[PDB]
Amino acid sequence: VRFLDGHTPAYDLTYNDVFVVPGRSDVASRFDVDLSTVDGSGTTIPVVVANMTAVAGRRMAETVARRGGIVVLPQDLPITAVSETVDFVKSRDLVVDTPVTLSPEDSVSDANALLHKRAHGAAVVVFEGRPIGLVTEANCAGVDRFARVRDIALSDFVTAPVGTDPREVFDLLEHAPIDVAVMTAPDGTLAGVLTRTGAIRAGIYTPAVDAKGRLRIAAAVGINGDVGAKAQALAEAGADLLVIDTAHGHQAKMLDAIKAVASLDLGLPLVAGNVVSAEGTRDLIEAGASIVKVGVGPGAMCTTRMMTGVGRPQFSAVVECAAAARQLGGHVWADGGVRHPRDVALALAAGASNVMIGSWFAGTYESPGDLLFDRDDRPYKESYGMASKRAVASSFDRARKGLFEEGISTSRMSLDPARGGVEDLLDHITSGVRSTCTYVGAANLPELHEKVVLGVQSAAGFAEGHP
Amino acid sequence: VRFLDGHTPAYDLTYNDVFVVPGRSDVASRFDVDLSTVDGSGTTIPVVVANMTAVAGRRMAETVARRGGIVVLPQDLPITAVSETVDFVKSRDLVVDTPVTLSPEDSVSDANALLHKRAHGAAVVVFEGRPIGLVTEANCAGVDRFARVRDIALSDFVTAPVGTDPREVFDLLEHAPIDVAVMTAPDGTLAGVLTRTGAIRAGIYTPAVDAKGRLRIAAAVGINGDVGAKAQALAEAGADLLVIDTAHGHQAKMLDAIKAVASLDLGLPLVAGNVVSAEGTRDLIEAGASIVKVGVGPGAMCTTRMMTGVGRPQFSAVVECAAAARQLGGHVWADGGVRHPRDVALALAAGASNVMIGSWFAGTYESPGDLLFDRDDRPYKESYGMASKRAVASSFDRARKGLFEEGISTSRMSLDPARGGVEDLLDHITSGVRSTCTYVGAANLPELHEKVVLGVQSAAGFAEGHP
Amino acid sequence: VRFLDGHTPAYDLTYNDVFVVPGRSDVASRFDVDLSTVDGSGTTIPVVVANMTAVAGRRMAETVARRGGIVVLPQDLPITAVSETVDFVKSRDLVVDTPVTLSPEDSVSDANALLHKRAHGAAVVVFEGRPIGLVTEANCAGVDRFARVRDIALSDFVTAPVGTDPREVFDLLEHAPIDVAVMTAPDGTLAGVLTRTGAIRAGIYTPAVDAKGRLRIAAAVGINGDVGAKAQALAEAGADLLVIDTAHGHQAKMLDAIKAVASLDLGLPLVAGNVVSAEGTRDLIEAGASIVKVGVGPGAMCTTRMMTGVGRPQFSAVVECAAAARQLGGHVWADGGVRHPRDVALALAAGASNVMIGSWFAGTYESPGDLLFDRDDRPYKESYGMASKRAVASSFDRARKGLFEEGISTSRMSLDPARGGVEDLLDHITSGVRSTCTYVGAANLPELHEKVVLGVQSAAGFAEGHP
Ligand SMILES: Nc1nc2c(ncn2[C@@H]2O[C@H](COP(=O)(O)O)[C@@H](O)[C@H]2O)c(=O)[nH]1
Ligand SMILES: Nc1nc2c(ncn2[C@@H]2O[C@H](COP(=O)(O)O)[C@@H](O)[C@H]2O)c(=O)[nH]1
Ligand SMILES: Nc1nc2c(ncn2[C@@H]2O[C@H](COP(=O)(O)O)[C@@H](O)[C@H]2O)c(=O)[nH]1
Ligand SMILES: Nc1nc2c(ncn2[C@@H]2O[C@H](COP(=O)(O)O)[C@@H](O)[C@H]2O)c(=O)[nH]1
Ligand SMILES: Nc1nc2c(ncn2[C@@H]2O[C@H](COP(=O)(O)O)[C@@H](O)[C@H]2O)c(=O)[nH]1
Ligand SMILES: Nc1nc2c(ncn2[C@@H]2O[C@H](COP(=O)(O)O)[C@@H](O)[C@H]2O)c(=O)[nH]1
Repeated sequence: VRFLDGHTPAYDLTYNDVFVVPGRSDVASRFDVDLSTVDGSGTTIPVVVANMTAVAGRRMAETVARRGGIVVLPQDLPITAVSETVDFVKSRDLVVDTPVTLSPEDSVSDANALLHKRAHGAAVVVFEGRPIGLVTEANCAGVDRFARVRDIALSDFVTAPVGTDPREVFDLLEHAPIDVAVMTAPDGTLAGVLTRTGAIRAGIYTPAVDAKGRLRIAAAVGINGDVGAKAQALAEAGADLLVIDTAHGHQAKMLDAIKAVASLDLGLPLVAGNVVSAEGTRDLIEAGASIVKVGVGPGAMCTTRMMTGVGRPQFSAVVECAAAARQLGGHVWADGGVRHPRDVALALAAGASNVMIGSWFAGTYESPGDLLFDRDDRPYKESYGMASKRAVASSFDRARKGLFEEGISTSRMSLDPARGGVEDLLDHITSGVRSTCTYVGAANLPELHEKVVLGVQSAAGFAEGHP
Repeated sequence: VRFLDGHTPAYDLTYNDVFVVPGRSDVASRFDVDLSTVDGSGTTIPVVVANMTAVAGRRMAETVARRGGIVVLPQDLPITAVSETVDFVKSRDLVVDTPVTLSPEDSVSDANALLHKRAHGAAVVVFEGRPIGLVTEANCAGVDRFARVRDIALSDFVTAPVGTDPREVFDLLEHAPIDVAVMTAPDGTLAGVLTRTGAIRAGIYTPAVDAKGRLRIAAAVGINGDVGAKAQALAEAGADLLVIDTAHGHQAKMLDAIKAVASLDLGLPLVAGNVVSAEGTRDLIEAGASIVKVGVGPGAMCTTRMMTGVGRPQFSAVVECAAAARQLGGHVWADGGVRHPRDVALALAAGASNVMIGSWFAGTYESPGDLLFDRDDRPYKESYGMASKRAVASSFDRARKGLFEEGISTSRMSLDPARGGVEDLLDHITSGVRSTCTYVGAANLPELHEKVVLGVQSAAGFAEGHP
Repeated sequence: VRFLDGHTPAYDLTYNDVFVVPGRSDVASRFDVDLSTVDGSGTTIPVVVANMTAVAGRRMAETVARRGGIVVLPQDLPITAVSETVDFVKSRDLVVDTPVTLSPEDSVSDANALLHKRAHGAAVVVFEGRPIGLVTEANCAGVDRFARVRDIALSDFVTAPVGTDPREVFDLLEHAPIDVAVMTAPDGTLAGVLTRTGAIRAGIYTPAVDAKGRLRIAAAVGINGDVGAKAQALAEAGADLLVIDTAHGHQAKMLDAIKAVASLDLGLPLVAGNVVSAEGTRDLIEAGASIVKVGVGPGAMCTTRMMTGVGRPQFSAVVECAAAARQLGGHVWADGGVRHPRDVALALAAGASNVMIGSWFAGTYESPGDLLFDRDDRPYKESYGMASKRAVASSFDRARKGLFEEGISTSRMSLDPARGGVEDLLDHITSGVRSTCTYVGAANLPELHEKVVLGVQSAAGFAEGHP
């Protein structure tokens, strides 16, 4: 990638150590740039939710797929749950979000705990398939925790049929006391709930769909055990994309797994990682992988940097691997070390065909975890590492292996008190990437890579601007 | 050592300034790599406990020797105590740990204070050489501090003969209320205590033993006074390895001491330090030393960096000295600046034949110190510097020398509330080194040095990953 | 009642202002005295749970009725709920407590919130009427809040048939990991759960039962509206005792209500209040009431003392009214101002045929409220006053009446961290009353009244003893 004159630092650079120099721009507005990825994963935004059990669930899968990004299901997961999640996601409206359906016999405690499963802020009490009420934080508060939800003073909702343009439902919700509105099927059954900002987003983002027009989804497999059988069963389960993940993506087991999956000829794009070296990417590409995950160590839950000293600063690894893959025709997914939208913008600028968010999305409403509360009542969630799920594998043998195994690290990802949903994190990331495109003057991601110029900055250079 | 292309920093690098780039790996698991050292010290793990009076004791000596690492006894120690410690260590079971033996006439206060001498969490009340009870933090609490230990409501213990495989004692302790189990001699006398995790570790680690199959131990001498007589008496005392330590290992006194010890022809491997220069290592090797300690200043208790400005970043000194020693056939021990297992992994990667832990192990159960408690009740221990014990030497003369002498610095090394024993610190270090081997793809430490590739990282590069 | 010589204070005395002087005693132990009441309410202990919606529920009703005390259902309650509660209570085992029955399809959050409904500390997961598991605070913690209770790692329980003596189940639970044991019906269906301390209490307390051997229960009616119809419907609903409660029990409306209920000839004992004057008790007795509630103002939730200045110190009012009622043959229930068992003992000593606890029992596991948690995580519950439910009665009229109406006062009754159940509060109260009987030397409550001698004490007199 192009660098400023005289910029040959004697160290690998991270995201905080680099910056983008704006160039001559012809892109008028942020909406004039398209974020469609070229990697073949079919994501209209360069965002992938990581294959972490704390960040990858059915709700996040459907939400991000509707917003145009693919979601990788966590590895080492019972294929029954995988099939259930895939069937759930593929049966979702391309525009309307699936609400928190509440049976009239549910308790107040269950309703209150479920209200935070989604970012809508309200839950639908539905009887016999017909929506009969709405609950929120207001009517639920004060009443007894174990009273039935049929006696929670159900509020009135704005009902509209499925197929009305986002304009009409938007103006319908201009003065609505409750932001959400129930999209009902023509027969009268509830089909979903659409929000004011959801109506806004329905036009900006184009949902990522497969050849059959269903929300794309992905799943991950390890290398321990029969990789071929697991990958084949995953492909038959309906997963659009297969991701083979391990702590070290340059070992012979990784190459054998990629070779087996490629020989299976499943037709789905191939994703392997992680390698932070050009030779590792070359080996993975020659092994039969179309997409290469890059980054071992920058992950916010990754510990190997402190325990082993291995790793690489994310930006330099991403740019070198992207150069290698583009030399061999392959494509690159940056993984780990993403905490600000500048990280996404720089990862795409370095040459990566896509970026993968990880534990940042764990601090969202839709992450498959428990929304706990701290002492100061600030919302947050616990993010865990994959640990043995990303590692190559009687009571004695189990405990002996577990003694030397890296512990499951835990972190507290705080929720935004106002913009807590993953919708708003995606909005921030996409706005940052669009602004980067406008500053560079690129109409698309390949043009972003081609026309970006990057400079090096010191520690004090990062202090410039408002945090 | 191999470095990334374009990495020629204009400054000496420390451990935080370098990282290991993973390469093509054929090592399947962490257990597939052996950590046996080539230096001739006969340690099966690359860990040496420093010659500090706050970190080197009989308990740490026997524990680390059983786990495969050598321990250097502190210098300026009465040879009577040295002989007692060496005889104690050489008379230890290669598998079973020596417990806290409690006579029935001991007080409750003594039992409670002794319970934290070892990591077992329980102490054995033994009468006439026969184990009769077990005490822990539960039964001891609440009872009067000065009641006899024969009335502390002794609990029941799992008794097994010496020679049962760790499998059998492991399954015997699966549902045991007390984790420890008493290994008894065939005549019925108590021979030791083995723990559940001790049973686990008995197979993973191979104890470091001499030609007679006894736990290896080492001792240290200074340069002031007759070095030859002290070294000869130490060799006759039973010490396997001799370490000659001083603040400045490049002075003429150091060379004279090494020359005298080499002329003694004691047969034990020779260890001298510290020098952070290639010429210093060359002089030490030519003086008759097989192993060279490197690092003056990076020590967590070392003050000379702030008082004098002398020293060197540990990683660059280690790699340069290792290159010099391997040119002359000598071998290198990194000393100081070890706080994370990444430090050990990088020290071995730089070319050092071994690493020496130091004050990190002072915050353990087995360190020869007093387990004090802070206000927040978090366990911790006080680590002190060697000071004049590592420096070259009437009331007037004594006080005059002491006025200019560096004060004995003190630090508070906190105990891990759960994994406080040195067994678990060794587990963490060994797991980190094994993971580094797998990431590099090395089957042994020489292969680790040969096949490692190191890059340079900025300050923000160290922030990547979970702390 | 007898007083010490020279004790003629010029002020009405409260419980803190009086004390009992022990006399010549022939009662050997506390178990040698019986606490059976003479008032005809058929309570074997002198404890009545108040007609407060925050303290009177089905769980408290059944528990206190099994322990020998009657419970007055709150007034202004839908007779459908009254009938449901009465049928639930009358269908309870005289020895075994009804546990927290958990269907296998309940969520983890519901199970955790339900676990604190009873004092057993464990909940029974029952399938098809057959107990299949037990949950507690241990197995529930850590697992996902919305996982099904069929996957909460159900524990094993001690199963015994219904009819085994408390001795056998007591010894069965001597070493049981879970204190509770499931009493199962002969056909195998679950009939209840009995605890270790429940087995202990099954012999000490004799359950209060009606002529048909069913747990006695009581209900309350106001004076506004048709008192006769409400009282008759309550009697047909199965309530054993009728309590007519109002803020001022000396008004003409109170007398008319008592006259109507007496003319109804329902056969149940008559309870009216509150009057703190001898003339008020005389009027209530002549109106057709057998039992008179005494005390307006001492109630821990009562506010009229601060707002209006009306009221009376509880002890003097109780003793004067008891003297008047015993002159006319009526009987007295002390109400309000009970916070320590000394209050109960003094109320019975003053001459009251019974005492009524009130908001003290609101801070229990079985109180019909929500067990909330404070910042320091100390358990507690919110106690509310009856307000308009104890007061004599369009939007304009409603708001106009509510403007001048006393607000529903709220108090925080803290739970005992260990002895939080109402079983243990009853144990404390009964132990205090039994000890008072032994100190006086009385074999029964009438003997307590006859043989008690009371003295007056100053403010500093109350400081004597351990708080
Ligand atoms: N009643 C109800 N529970 C829901 C709904 N969505 C999620 N849940 C709860 O959340 C669980 C799955 O959590 P997830 O994996 O989707 O974060 C379900 O098994 C169920 O307990 C909903 O619409 N209604
Ligand atoms: N070595 C290691 N990497 C992990 C673990 N958990 C997650 N990761 C890596 O870190 C990524 C997420 O980090 P993030 O992008 O949130 O900073 C994952 O996609 C995965 O590549 C773990 O336990 N160990
Ligand atoms: N009674 C008793 N004291 C012990 C035992 N192990 C260590 N100690 C105490 O610890 C002292 C030595 O401490 P160390 O140098 O081993 O940390 C001994 O002199 C003795 O007071 C043991 O097994 N039993
Ligand atoms: N100059 C100096 N070095 C010390 C002193 N105490 C320990 N050291 C050095 O620091 C090492 C331990 O440091 P650590 O490895 O714990 O950071 C020792 O092995 C020794 O080389 C002291 O008082 N002065
Ligand atoms: N599932 C279940 N809910 C119970 C049980 N006992 C009480 N509850 C809950 O508590 C409510 C009544 O509370 P209460 O008035 O008894 O304090 C019920 O409607 C129900 O929601 C029980 O055994 N099982
Ligand atoms: N005036 C008045 N008395 C109340 C109210 N709530 C409860 N009480 C009285 O206070 C009694 C309970 O008080 P405690 O016995 O807990 O101190 C009740 O039985 C009733 O007599 C209220 O809101 N106003």
